[PDB]
Amino acid sequence: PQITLWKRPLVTIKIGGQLKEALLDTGADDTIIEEMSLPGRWKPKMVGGIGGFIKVRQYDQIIIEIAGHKAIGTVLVGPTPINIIGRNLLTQIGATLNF
Amino acid sequence: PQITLWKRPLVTIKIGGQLKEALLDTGADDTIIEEMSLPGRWKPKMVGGIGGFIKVRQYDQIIIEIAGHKAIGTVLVGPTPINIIGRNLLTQIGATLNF
Ligand SMILES: CC(C)CN(C[C@@H](O)[C@H](Cc1ccccc1)NC(=O)O[C@H]1CO[C@H]2OCC[C@H]21)S(=O)(=O)c1ccc(N)cc1
Repeated sequence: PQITLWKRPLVTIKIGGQLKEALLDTGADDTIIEEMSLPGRWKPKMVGGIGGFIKVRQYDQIIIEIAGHKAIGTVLVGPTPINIIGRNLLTQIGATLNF
Repeated sequence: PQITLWKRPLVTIKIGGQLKEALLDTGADDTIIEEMSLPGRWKPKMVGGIGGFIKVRQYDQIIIEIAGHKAIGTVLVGPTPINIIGRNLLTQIGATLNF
């Protein structure tokens, strides 16, 4: 589809069998999801945003469906104000910015 | 132009007579620029994101040239780690997310 930006570009994602809302975020290098249980071992990571750094748990090879598109990659889990789909997964679904 | 997301989508902008590099950021509601001087009255505001909130100065009706495209809108000035072009100005240049 072709999404305009007059409103927040929110889509529905499915992760761990649950439906959630997430933001298509070209400004995020990484995909960050609010606290939840994901399978496997996690690794530590520090993520810097607009108001400082937060510590997150990094999970790899996670399966996630984004607006009907399947992606398999790294997902960070931490205290984010909203679920964010970053470039690492946007590239897998073939997203581009056009103007 | 059609921008891929393998790397950060950085473009050249001209604001307040100065040339700067900025991120085309679909996850940002508003445009936030690093500390600089702009003419006009301004209002204080608090913007929140990952890591917490920061205090900024809100300037209205500011003219920015994004990748050679003229646009006008609110610009926030504050201690952001990078210059961000948000949805308020992406809409003006006709930017869309496609996949
Ligand atoms: C958290 C989102 C809802 C909003 N953020 C925009 C977002 O695109 C930022 C924009 C951004 C980009 C770089 C530095 C600071 C902020 N990215 C970000 O926080 O990404 C983090 C996770 O991936 C990592 O790679 C980028 C930093 C990490 S935001 O910077 O806090 C923001 C909030 C309000 C406005 N008006 C404009 C921007």
